[PDB]
Amino acid sequence: MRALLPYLALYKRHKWMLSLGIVLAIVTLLASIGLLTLSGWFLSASAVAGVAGLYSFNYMLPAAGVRGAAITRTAGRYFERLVSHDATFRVLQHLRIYTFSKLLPLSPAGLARYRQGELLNRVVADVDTLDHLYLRVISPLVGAFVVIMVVTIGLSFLDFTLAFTLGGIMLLTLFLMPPLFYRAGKSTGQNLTHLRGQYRQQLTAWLQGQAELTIFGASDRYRTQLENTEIQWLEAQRRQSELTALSQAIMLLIGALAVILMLWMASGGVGGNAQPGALIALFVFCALAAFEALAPVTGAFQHLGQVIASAVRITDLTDQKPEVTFPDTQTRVADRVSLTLRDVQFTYPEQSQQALKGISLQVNAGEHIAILGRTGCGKSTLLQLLTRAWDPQQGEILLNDSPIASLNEAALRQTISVVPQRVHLFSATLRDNLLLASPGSSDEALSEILRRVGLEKLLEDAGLNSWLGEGGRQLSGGELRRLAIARALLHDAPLVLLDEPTEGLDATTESQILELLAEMMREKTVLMVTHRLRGLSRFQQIIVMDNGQIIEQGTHAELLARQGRYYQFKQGL
Amino acid sequence: MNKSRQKELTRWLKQQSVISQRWLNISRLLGFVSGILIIAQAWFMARILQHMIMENIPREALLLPFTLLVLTFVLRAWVVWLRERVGYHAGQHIRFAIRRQVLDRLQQAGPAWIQGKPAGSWATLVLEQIDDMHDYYARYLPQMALAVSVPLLIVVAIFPSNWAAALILLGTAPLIPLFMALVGMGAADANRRNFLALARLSGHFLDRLRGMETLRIFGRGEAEIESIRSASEDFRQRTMEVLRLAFLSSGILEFFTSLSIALVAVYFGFSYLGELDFGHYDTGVTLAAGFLALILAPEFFQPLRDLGTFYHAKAQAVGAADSLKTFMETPLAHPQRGEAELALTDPLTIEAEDLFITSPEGKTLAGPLNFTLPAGQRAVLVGRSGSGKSSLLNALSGFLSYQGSLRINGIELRDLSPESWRKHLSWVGQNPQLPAATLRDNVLLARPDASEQELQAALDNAWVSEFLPLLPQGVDTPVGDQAARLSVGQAQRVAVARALLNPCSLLLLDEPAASLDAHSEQRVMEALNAASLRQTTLMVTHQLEDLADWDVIWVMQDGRIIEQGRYAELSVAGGPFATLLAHRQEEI
Ligand code: HEM
Repeated sequence: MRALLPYLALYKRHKWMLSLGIVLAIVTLLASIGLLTLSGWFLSASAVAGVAGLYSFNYMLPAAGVRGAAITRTAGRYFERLVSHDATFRVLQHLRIYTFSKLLPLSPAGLARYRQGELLNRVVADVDTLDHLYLRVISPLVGAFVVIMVVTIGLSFLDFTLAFTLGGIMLLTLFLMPPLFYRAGKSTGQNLTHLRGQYRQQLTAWLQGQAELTIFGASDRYRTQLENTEIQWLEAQRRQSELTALSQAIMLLIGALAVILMLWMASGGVGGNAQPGALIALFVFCALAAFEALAPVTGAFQHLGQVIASAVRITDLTDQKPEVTFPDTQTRVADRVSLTLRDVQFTYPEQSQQALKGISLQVNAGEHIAILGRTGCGKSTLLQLLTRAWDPQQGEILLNDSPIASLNEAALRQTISVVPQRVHLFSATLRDNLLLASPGSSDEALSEILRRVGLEKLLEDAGLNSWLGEGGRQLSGGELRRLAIARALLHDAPLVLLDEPTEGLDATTESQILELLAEMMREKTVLMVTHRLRGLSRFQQIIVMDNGQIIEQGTHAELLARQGRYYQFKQGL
Repeated sequence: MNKSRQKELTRWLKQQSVISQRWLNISRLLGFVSGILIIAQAWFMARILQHMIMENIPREALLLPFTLLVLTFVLRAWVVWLRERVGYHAGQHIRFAIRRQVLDRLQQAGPAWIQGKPAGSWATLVLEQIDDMHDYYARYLPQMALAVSVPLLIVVAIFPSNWAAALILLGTAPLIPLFMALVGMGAADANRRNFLALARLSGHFLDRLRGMETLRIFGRGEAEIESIRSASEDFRQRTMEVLRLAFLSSGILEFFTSLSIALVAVYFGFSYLGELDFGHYDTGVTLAAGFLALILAPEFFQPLRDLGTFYHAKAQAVGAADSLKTFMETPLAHPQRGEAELALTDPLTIEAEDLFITSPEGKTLAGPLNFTLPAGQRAVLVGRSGSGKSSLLNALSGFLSYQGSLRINGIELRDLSPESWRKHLSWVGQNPQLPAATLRDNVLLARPDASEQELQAALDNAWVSEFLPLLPQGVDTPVGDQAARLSVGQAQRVAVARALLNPCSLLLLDEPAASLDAHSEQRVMEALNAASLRQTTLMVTHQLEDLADWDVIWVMQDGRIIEQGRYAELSVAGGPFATLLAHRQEEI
């Protein structure tokens, strides 16, 4: 119950709707019980009064009750359904907004401690289990408790002994049982979760390995293992169902016990009258109606374990805390920016002995510098550090001779443009997928940006509007690079940090991309990371580094005068 | 769309339920016995209360009509338990059968079709969209059986006593269906659209949550969080236009129940006051009949109330049935089965003429082909990326259908028996896979038994000979799920050992040198050349080094072979191979 408190405290925004739903449910149950009780008592009293009682029996008064009970029950049922289904949606929206807002900040130094895939689906399933929590758990327990209390006091107004016996029976049924049905449930749930995980792992392994398990004759001895695991899983499910039937059996038996106890007790002087008359039907009908109203409580205990697991999972994921902070003190930006590194010795908090030992370089304003090297030497680490994803372990970084620490989120994210290695296409229109960079461009600006070097085939299509991604059109890397560069160009920043811009391409497309990148930005400072030295002769400062350190730096002509650094005397791959 | 799809989905769900007919019939019979037991309990309680409220009888003189009530309660509890268990078994059997059918179809589809989804869609489909069927069947179908059975029994039971109380219950029964269906309903397939929109909203949220990295760079977030709020508002406003109508059925049913109870109570109450005369049957209206009518009235509509509770169970199953029916009705192609076999001791010579390769769904993948492979030779199929290079390999492996003639030592390939053809092959994959537990098993997968010297002299200084005193166990160390602990190359030296363990007659390679370090690449290609020196080999690779030893080099452009020849004759002629080598040289 401890895990539910931080999420039971999220309902303080909308309390009126939940209170209205609870009140309407209570009112409906009370109206039904009162209607049945009144009908029974009227029948018995009229029968016992006889013919010579018509002048001493004012039947006009008990008609307003049997009218109001029906009207109230109908209206309460309808509006309770409506109000509950409104409150559920409002709570769902608030939960989604809160989860996304608390998960946004810890993107780079966060979610990397697990496997990124199959985590988000678990998060979504947990949110669904939480809204199910709200409704299915909160409503019936409070409704039943209030109804029981009201019925008990109303009956106690007549005679205490029977009323308090009925109240004790209902209280013991409501309170004792669900805790007593929460141990074998826990055991079976743990076993079932383990078996389901094993089955999913085996199924994924078989489906992925079907390529080799057929050429090497093996794919007959693994379907058997899959079937055996499925059999064990079904056995666990059957063991759970055999337990869940006992709840209904015991509930019916308890109702029978209460009715029999009422019938035997009310037969010998209820209220202090050895020959009571016309009051025996009262208690019996009240007990029958009340005990045919506790059905929602029976199934409430099944939803608790999954909800608790989901809540604790979400709470643990959320409290992972961020990595870096932002001194939100306001500042301004300038059209001329420069990058100045002096010394950085950075390692990941996870493991150690990575690159970036003593890297040092100076970049002037409006200078194009390309970083060369092999794969894994530490270029990508430099790119990820420069956007302040992680934090420098020890060193200084200055932009315009100003420390990178004293910068707002908006200023830092606006003054630096990044062309990432992987391009993500949102499941939306081309206009929506492209207006991320600049949410002020008209249709003509988008049209001319596209009509520049890059994509011109998508210009006609069915128009700017389309479906991009899983739902609609699919693009390739050659069609992705020229859109990522378009996004970067639209997000006008004085410093552009291009990641690998030509990997996984062909000759003509690479040449066109190089011409585009050389022409469309001839004033913006550019520091791109490449490992294919095609066209690397128009840069005034080439830096080649390996094993996490700089081996030599110089201009192409000057640095080519000391034997092939990577050319290997113009011979190699 | 609308009703035309909902009706066929419901029809398919009903049709796929002929595997638990005995269990369903047993459940229906058990429901019938619950009726007789409810009518017994009511008669006995009325009998006790008319003796106790009128014609005062001592309490200790009604023991005989008292034990039978307890017996009836016990019997009803037993019947409820039995019904629950039978329903669960009936639900489980259908899931078993459906999962078996789906797995069989997926196995028969072939590896070409499987590698289209990111290995999560299939598992999600199977588990999530198969459990809902059991939920729906077990919880719903017995209730439909009960809802028509119990009320007629109650009506028949009440009629002999009074013909007015029975007519009160009869009157309502026509009305609720007609009123409900005609005015107050008519939008039942519209709720399917709302459910689909609700699911797609979660899908869009998931898509946004995957893109959290690309939103951090551009400064979005606070400006993006409004989109979720706007979408949720739109969804809520759209949804609450139909819930003002779909909730009228509950109001109608509650109103009819209350009206019936009130009418019965009023009639029987005013009967004894000497103000009414309808159905005393020339004897006289007694309280024992009024109490029976009052007690049995709630039990009339209770089966129908439970049907409202089980709506979310049926609406959830239709969503799964939609995807299951879509999957099971897709038209495929499949390869053609074979019958002939051949001898195990002979070289294999492959020839073809005007051969086309087709994807399992459609479209031509490899255009026209024309080649001839002498026995014992080594052939390399180089070319531009995305030209369908890895299509001849799948055509030879028997994973794809084809048009034309593909001859393996004379005989075609549509006539060979797979269980006698796949014994002549040995495969090396681009992306390694380890579908076992122990590292020894992933090596002996070809033959799950051997001596103790092949694990010594398997391949070379590979992960079998060397790379042993680096793992905290021996050769029986459990690899794990998808070789998570073995990250360097995803173990592209155990797959080569597995291929090299078994002597073969046609070795197929599919870019084996990808994602390895320089020493690992050197050792891998050394072992590969040593293996290919012994038998016919067909290699598809992108590396352009040490190709002087290969007999013939094929260049594949747009699925068509353009130039064939040795390295010396083809590195100077100036064809597409010249352009490829020039580009690779310009890389450094
Ligand atoms: C937004 C899509 C939804 C629609 C269209 C919908 C519609 C309905 C309908 C038609 C009923 C039955 C009314 C009757 O019996 O005549 C119902 C009942 C109910 N719904 Fe929903 N519902 C939706 C989502 C939800 C959600 C998110 C919850 C919360 C978990 C929920 C919980 C319930 C409950 C508790 C009941 C009554 C008892 C039950 O059937 O479980 N529903 N809803």
